Amino acid sequence: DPMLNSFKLSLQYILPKLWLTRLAGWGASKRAGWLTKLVIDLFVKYYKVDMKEAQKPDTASYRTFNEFFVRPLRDEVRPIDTDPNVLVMPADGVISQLGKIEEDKILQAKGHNYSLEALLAGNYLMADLFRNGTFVTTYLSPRDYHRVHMPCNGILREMIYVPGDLFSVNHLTAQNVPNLFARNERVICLFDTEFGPMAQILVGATIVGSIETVWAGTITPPREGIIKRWTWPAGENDGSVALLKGQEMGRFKLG
Amino acid sequence: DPMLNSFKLSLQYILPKLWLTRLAGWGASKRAGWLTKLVIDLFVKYYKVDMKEAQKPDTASYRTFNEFFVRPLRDEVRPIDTDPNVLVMPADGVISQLGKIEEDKILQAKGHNYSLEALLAGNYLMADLFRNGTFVTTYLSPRDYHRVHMPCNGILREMIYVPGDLFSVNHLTAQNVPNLFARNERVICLFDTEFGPMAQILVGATIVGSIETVWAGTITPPREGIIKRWTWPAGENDGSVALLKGQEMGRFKLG
Amino acid sequence: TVINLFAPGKVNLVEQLESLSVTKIGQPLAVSTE
Amino acid sequence: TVINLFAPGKVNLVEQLESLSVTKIGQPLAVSTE
Repeated sequence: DPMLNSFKLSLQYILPKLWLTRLAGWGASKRAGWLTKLVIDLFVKYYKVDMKEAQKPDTASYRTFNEFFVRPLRDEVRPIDTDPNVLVMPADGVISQLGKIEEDKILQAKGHNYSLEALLAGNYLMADLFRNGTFVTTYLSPRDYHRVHMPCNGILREMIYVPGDLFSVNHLTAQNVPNLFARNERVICLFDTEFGPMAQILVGATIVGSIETVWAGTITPPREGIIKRWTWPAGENDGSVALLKGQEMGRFKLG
Repeated sequence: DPMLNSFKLSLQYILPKLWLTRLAGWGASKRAGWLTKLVIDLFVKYYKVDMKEAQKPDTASYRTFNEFFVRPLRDEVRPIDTDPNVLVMPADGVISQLGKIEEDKILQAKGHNYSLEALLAGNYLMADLFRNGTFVTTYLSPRDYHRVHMPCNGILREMIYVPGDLFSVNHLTAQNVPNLFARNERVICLFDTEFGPMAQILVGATIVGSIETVWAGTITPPREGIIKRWTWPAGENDGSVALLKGQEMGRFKLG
Repeated sequence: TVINLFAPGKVNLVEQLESLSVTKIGQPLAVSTE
Repeated sequence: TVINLFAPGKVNLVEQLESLSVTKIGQPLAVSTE
């Protein structure tokens, strides 16, 4: 079993992770009637999706497969907390790891940690902002919702796209692939909020490799392989972008 | 010609670039008397390597292929311009492009320029040191001698490692691969010298992918996949780092 | 997978939360120190 | 392939050096503006 694993993660780094991702992205983004519905039905049956919570729970009511993936929910089912002195959970899933960031070193899994700098791609200024702060990491199983929402009111200041590999971010790889979140493709979002600065980072999976924010649409693909970075004003200014506690800020997608 | 130029960019785009590098880096690093010699012999024969410039012209005296690839020349065959107001060439090769950096844009090939931030992996602080400046892109043919020397007396300040792809880096690519030097795995060396802040970068290729410096050693392999950053004192300090004009600072390798 | 960062002293997360906890959007995650 | 970067107006390259110019180590490449 322990080395049954140690050939399952061997399977991970050999297979052309990128090419399969782009192949699966082409398939899920194409117009297929019964095909997608059949694929969707099997998916729903395998990963035990709770279609009741979906805004449109008939598996046929979705055109492509990515549409079923980015399914908007019955807004009546996710209640943003009332207390403006509480920060609300950002996305559906299960908590990977959380706690205090102990001097720039974040716990990945037991026996593995990664630098606040290497995660933020060497932006040591942004890294210096969060030394000895707090963090939280959420794993989004295929069963779960796949759009990302804000924990509190935010004013956008920076956004940074980072290229990288496409390993599976499942727990099996999380306990063996070092600096997984610092290597895999990711997008960083930096806000000002009533509780100091706050960063919310989206990281792709081995075929769930598309990341789109609501304010810029799809960012990857294309996977241009370099770093893009934009800047915003201080809020309540010309060209200022802001969004509230519980708003959709982005989502994951196949491709 | 159109076929070869086609298939050349073709197999480039499709072949497992990381996996061919590993084999060469493991083959050129093993010791086998005659083959390594015979490979060096056929290497010099096909690429027309000037084996007379070397300190050890006998191809049989090279144990492995990498040792010959990092062959030291005769110190008398490369005389360094001693005028302290000029800057000596970095290493043997040819110039791709050069000239003025028109507002954080650097020319690559005809109809192709790349951003300065993209080259430095989002480090905007370093980019502002070189906005509206000058540059020089120097290519190293396999025939050339594969170590780099300093254009001037400089003090080492920062070093930034960037993970990336492994492309051909021959001119046919440089005219078709966008942001070729901002994508491929590279190593950045930031210097202080009497002529202001000087930068010197080292970009690898689709087989020539290993990068090492005289002060740090073999940086890659291993390819770890995250941005590493070091800093150094500003000269005249306990542990400060400096080196002279035309002095060996680094070298490329197969791996 | 999503990842969040916060300033050092402005926010305390829920003490009952740990690994493998159930993460649903509308539920609390952290409370201000004010 | 290696690339060098310099200050805006603290140096000047050789005007004779264009693209494809042969590059050997010990030769001069630029000169200060002082």
